[PDB]
This record gives sequence, structure tokens and C-alpha cells, in this order.
Amino acid sequence: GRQFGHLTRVRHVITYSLSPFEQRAFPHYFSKGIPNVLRRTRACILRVAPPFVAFYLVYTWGTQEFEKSKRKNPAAYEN
Amino acid sequence: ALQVANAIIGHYDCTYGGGAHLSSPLASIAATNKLCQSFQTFNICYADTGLLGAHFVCDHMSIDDMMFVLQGQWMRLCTSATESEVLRG
Repeated sequence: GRQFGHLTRVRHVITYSLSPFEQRAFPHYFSKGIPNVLRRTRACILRVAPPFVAFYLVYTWGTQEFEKSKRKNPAAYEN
Repeated sequence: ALQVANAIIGHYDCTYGGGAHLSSPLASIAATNKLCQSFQTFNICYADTGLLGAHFVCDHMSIDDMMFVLQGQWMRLCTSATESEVLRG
């Protein structure tokens, strides 16, 4: 495996950080989170959602044809 | 008392004569395992506040060991200090 100390070369970056006992674990959970999820949702709906409505449409049609075609059917046999 | 504790831990530098035999466990382990090039404890005092700890200098693959040992010594003193070491301190 690989160990801290031998990963890669980094120069010039400062990282400032706080102790957990000094900060909140949920700061603006709703205030900032909700907006954030709305935003990630917008960013991906166009790629995720369409194939699924496409399946959805074929799902309802497909079963619809199945019922009307076979069972419900016995349409005309008139004499 | 804090300074007495700090003396127990001591300081170390790679030009110190005798390393393996040094009283301070930090100091002696650091000398035997080359974890360090130097280190020192400190008690900076300001009005009503201060900085109490240690600073050290070392190679890139020894920071983790230096911290483990430095921290083991504070813990050890917190809960387990013996009498003769306090006398030396």
C-alpha cells in the first residue's frame, strides 16, 4: 500500500482548521442545505430523470395493452 | 508544577552527548530511533493565558512517531507520574 509521507509533492498550501469541540456539527443545516439540494437536483435532473419517465411510459402502456388485448378482449364473434 | 513536568520531558538536540541513556523517555527514544533532530518543551505565559506544550523538528517520515511519543509522555504524567522523576524535574 501507500503511506502518508510518500504520496506526492505539495508546495505552498495552507490549511486552517478548527477543533470539533469548538464548532457546530449542523450549523445551517436547513438554511444552507435545502438550497444546496435543490441546486444538485437541478444540476442532474436532465440526465437522470428522462430515461426513467421513458420506462414509466412503457410500463403503463405495456400493461395496458396486456390487459385489453388478452383478457378484457373477447371482442366480437358475431352471429 | 507545569515547569517541573516540562523539565521531566526536557528538550533534545542531535548534538547531545549520550542519547540512549537520557532520563527523559521522549529524549531517549527520540535519540535511539532518530525521530527527531531537536525538540523542546515550553511554557509561554501571558496575562491570564499562555501556551504550554512542545515544538520539534524532524524528517518527513517521523512526524507521526514524534507526536505519538510526545503525547504519550503528557498522558503518562497526567495519570502516572512517579516520585523520582519529579525530583529530577
